[PDB]
Amino acid sequence: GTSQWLRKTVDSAAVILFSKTTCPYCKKVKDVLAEAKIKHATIELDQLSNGSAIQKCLASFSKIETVPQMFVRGKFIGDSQTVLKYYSNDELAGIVNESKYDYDLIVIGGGSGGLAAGKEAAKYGAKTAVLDYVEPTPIGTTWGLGGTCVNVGCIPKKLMHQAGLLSHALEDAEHFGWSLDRSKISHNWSTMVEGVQSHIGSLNWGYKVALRDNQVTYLNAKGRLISPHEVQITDKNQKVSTITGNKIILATGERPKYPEIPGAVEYGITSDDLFSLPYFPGKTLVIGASYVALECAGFLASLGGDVTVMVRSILLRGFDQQMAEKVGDYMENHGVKFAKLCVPDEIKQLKVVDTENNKPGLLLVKGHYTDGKKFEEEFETVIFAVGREPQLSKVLCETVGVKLDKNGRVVCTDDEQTTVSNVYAIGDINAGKPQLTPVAIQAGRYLARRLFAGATELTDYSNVATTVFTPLEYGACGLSEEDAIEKYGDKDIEVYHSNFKPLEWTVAHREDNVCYMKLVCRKSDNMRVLGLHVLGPNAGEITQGYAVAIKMGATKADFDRTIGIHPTCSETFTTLHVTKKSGVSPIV
Amino acid sequence: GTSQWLRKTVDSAAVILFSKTTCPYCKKVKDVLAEAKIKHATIELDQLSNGSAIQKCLASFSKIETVPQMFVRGKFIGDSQTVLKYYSNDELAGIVNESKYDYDLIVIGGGSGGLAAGKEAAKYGAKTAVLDYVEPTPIGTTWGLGGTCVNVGCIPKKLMHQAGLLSHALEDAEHFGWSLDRSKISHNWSTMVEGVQSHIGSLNWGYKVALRDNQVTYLNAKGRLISPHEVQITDKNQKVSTITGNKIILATGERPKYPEIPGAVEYGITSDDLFSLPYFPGKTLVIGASYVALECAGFLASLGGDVTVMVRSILLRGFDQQMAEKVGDYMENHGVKFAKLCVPDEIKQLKVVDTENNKPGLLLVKGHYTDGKKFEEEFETVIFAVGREPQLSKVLCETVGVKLDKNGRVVCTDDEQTTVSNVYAIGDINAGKPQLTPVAIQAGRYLARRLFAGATELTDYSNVATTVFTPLEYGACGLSEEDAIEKYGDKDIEVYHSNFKPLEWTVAHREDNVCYMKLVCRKSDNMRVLGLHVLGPNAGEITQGYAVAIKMGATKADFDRTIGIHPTCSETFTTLHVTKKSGVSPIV
Ligand SMILES: Cc1cc2nc3c(=O)[nH]c(=O)nc-3n(C[C@H](O)[C@H](O)[C@H](O)COP(=O)(O)OP(=O)(O)OC[C@H]3O[C@@H](n4cnc5c(N)ncnc54)[C@H](O)[C@@H]3O)c2cc1C
Ligand SMILES: Cc1cc2nc3c(=O)[nH]c(=O)nc-3n(C[C@H](O)[C@H](O)[C@H](O)COP(=O)(O)OP(=O)(O)OC[C@H]3O[C@@H](n4cnc5c(N)ncnc54)[C@H](O)[C@@H]3O)c2cc1C
Ligand SMILES: CN1CCC[C@@H](OC(=O)c2ccco2)C1
Ligand SMILES: CN1CCC[C@@H](OC(=O)c2ccco2)C1
Repeated sequence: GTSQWLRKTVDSAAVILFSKTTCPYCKKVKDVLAEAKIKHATIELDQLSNGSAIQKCLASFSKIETVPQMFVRGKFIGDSQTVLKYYSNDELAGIVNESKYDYDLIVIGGGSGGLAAGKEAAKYGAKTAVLDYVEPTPIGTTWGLGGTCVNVGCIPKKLMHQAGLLSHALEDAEHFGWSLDRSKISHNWSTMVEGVQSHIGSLNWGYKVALRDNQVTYLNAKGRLISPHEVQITDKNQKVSTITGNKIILATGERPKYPEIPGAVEYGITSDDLFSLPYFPGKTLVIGASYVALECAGFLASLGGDVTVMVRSILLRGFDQQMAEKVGDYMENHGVKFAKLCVPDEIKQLKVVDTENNKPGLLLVKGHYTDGKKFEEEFETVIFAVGREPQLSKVLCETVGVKLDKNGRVVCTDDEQTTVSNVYAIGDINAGKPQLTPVAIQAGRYLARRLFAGATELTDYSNVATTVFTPLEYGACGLSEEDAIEKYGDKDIEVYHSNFKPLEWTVAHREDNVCYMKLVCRKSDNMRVLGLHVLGPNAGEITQGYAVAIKMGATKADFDRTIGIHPTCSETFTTLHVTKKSGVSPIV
Repeated sequence: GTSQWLRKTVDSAAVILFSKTTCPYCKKVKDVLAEAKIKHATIELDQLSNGSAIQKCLASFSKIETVPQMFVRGKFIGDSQTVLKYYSNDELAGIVNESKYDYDLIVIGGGSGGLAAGKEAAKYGAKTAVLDYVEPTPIGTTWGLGGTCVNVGCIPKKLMHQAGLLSHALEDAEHFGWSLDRSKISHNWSTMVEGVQSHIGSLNWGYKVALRDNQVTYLNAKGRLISPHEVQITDKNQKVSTITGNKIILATGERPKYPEIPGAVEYGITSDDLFSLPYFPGKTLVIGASYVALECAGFLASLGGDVTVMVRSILLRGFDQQMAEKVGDYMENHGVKFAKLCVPDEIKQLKVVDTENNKPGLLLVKGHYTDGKKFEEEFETVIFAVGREPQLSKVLCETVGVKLDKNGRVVCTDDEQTTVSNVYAIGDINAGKPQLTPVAIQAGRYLARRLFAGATELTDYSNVATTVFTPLEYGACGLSEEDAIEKYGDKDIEVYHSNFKPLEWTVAHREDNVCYMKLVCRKSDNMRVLGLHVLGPNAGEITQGYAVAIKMGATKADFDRTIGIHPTCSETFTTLHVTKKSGVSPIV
């Protein structure tokens, strides 16, 4: 058991010191390593319980049983006297840079997961390269380092959501005594984009600074894995070369899909293009019904747009469907139009985009309803939000041996290892895992620790909480209600639920029984909380804290015995009592 | 064990049915009680662990071992046939209504805890009276049913806090693209107060309707306990009379204190007066430094007031003083002025309140600083927030025998019982317990269930979470840092902390390193989270969820292994890593 850990640790670590906090000879080596700017991992044997068997098992590698012991890339380097001899002889530098490979680690993809993994491995002395390239979109849109969330996802999405929310704040202000008149105030699209892009640029710059400050090589080039240790790179001048690394981490993400209909690629856009568009979209058609589609439609409507969503079948496929419909109902009652059970057939161009005067074009959209009836309407912009997909054929020579699943995602063990023993995958291309930025970051940090510092902790991908940032927000953690019933039967499931009204909505004259929350519990397991759900303001701040208690196995009684904070929306979870089986109304 | 529960339950319950879900003879009796519109508790014996030993023990009262059995106020009434004999002969009404006292329960005080206890008791068949009266303030202010939170506390305070927050929304909206000019917008105090009071009056009426629809007798009168079972009441014409009850719950709350200085009562106001004041206070002095004082000073400045706070020693005594100082630093930097280490000596009247044209008066305030230097300045309004106290000499005849503590609060056991065996106390007047509305509500509901439905659950008063609703809010659960150090020793305590910036603050150009959070952990107990602290927006909604995880014994590892929701402020708790012992900066 313990011997197989020591072997794995010694072989992949780049520079590692085995040590004890009590021994001063270890401090003499530590101090020498610090002075020479030699980054390394350290393992203090007098802090692990099996540390006396580890000191014994070390002798299998060094033929000695004492500390300190310094290793470099699987080879024992020496004890106290031997390291000092190399220092004063000007030999230690070339020792610690001895490698069969150019890099200890090559990361392909400069996004949420890739940046996190690369920064963490460098902290333990691993020589690291991070590659990032942004394939432009069909109209040419491109952006800087940091990946999808930073440039064309969570960060600009939530900023624009926030600009939408501020419209209600101006409305509410009057009722609380302020003198403004909401009807006389308008929104400037390009002023908001300039402010959003300014912040994104400060994030691009910050990431390049952090890689320099960590000694990570940043190459703005497209990477391709041609053999288990060989990565082929193409740069901005189309110049091609090959670099080698010991461990490879794949982290290249996904890009938006287009439907195979005429005019879609030529005349539509995606979210990739939306967050830096020079003109207001104007009258917009959003095709799709994911959170991307609903979040985008939602804030375009609050910013004054004329917005329609085309729904093939259901909203928010994969989420609790009772919550999904309430999410949709609220949008439909607050200025978002819906074309239900409908799909597009072609986009025709009526007006080219006025690039000079900074205006959108004009398009004719044709489709049909599921009963055969026809759809025909004019829009200035057409946004496709019909899913996302990787394209690993552009990253992975097929002869390398990395297995993929049916959707083109990498099949991994629970320690992120692919079918090639030294190649790993993280983030959105890791098959079957939630596609979320906090997940990618955690997965990448923990893997760096396992590869280069002897760590053993795995990433836990179960019960990861979400928030859909629609005009009225929706936060969730755990199973949907229909999933829980499917898994245990209707008779073993109890559901406590209630409406509520945020106190901020009283004086502003907003709806009495629209916000809603529920807890889905398992009778036979002590009324364990299988899933939590809440529709309301600040739904992400509400939900997050509860994810810790769900991780710990919380029950209805744990909620019951905790006291609420008053006045908040979230305290409603601490006094829930109406069950669905009771048939009692949940209104307040 | 079991017998002593059954003796207490039968002796205390008003109407209680010992039943089974399987035996249809019980459904026969339940229907009779439903149609006869008779409310009662029910102890289904097939759904309890030792439900088969209770059945055998029930024969000590009835001499039968079978089910159903119905009791009224300790007396056994009959089985299936005997109860249907009383229903047929129309003898059932007078048998269920016969009591030694006027009521099964008299609640003195119609506030958070009192209204809660009463409505819950009447569910289980208790004949219940709720007394409430509002002693006017020195300048005559008065209000309706619901207690301190509803009328002069949490509810109007947070509403006015929200009007204050809306001023930053107006400022932010420009940077997000909206075309208003915050510089040209002003606030109307009396328009705000009308909105606030209209909501309050809708809650007064709501509570009265709820009491009627539960068959609870509501008397708008002053109650004095003169014997263990006798309450003397005085109505609006000072008509005295006496009613009697089996159980008595004291729940009369507190009122604001005044300092013993000339002019205070005459020319100052308190929070009791602030929330329905018919004129804007104008240039204001707030004397004190509790959460009441800081919350009020905070929203007055945001509404454009000229506000000064006079602090005797420290801000927010009893709270984590690092967080308190950050709270106050924020206020001092955003337009609240502080006069530090200073007390008042006298309030002189320069102008009487212009009650005609709706204008404040004018006062001169004289006081001195702690070194000896003098203070003298003119203000239009002076508000005292120097603590609150109960006045139980009004409520309680000393001959009855209810023991008070040195502060004037009621000494109770862990199930709220006073030193007189049938008299209980809940809420703020219960000595040593947290003075919070959700605590009073839970205590009152759980007690009603123990008195009249045979429940055993006690109220857990440990680790109750709070939120201070200052301009930048401060949420907390568990111990302060200085209290954990004192209890366990500096060497056993580790503190993880970090600054953060809300994403909403980036485009708005707000401060980078003002918001702040920390986890106070005990090393030797597995890094157990002793206390959580966060300063930032929506701090009540951030903190609430974590109160559950803390009740369940959460450790630092439980936080680490939970994944964040992105982008939120709350997710920063899931990746904390900078310790105070390390000396590394917590900036972002
Ligand atoms: C509109 C939108 C909103 C979202 N909102 C949220 C949200 O609120 N919360 C949340 O948790 N998640 C959100 N997501 C999802 C989130 O963006 C992803 O889960 C996350 O970015 C995945 O990170 P990653 O490292 O796996 O991939 P990425 O962040 O996409 O990084 C991969 C990077 O590698 C680059 N690359 C690709 N091929 C190569 C190659 N051959 N060589 C070099 N570099 C290459 C890509 O161009 C990219 O820069 C949103 C997504 C979208 C589209
Ligand atoms: C400005 C302010 C802000 C606050 N904000 C918050 C907050 O945000 N969150 C929070 O949790 N707590 C808050 N509190 C505290 C909270 O209001 C109290 O903890 C809570 O009201 C206590 O409830 P209670 O039932 O014990 O007493 P109360 O709610 O005060 O009810 C007692 C009632 O009994 C009446 N009464 C008194 N004597 C008699 C008598 N002899 N006969 C008949 N009736 C009588 C009183 O007039 C009153 O109606 C705040 C308090 C103040 C002053
Ligand atoms: C089950 N329903 C049938 C209609 C289509 C889809 O619902 C919507 O598209 C919707 C609801 C609110 C706003 O849009 C799923
Ligand atoms: C420890 N300090 C001493 C000065 C007085 C008191 O601090 C304040 O009164 C204060 C700080 C920010 C705004 O006000 C406690």
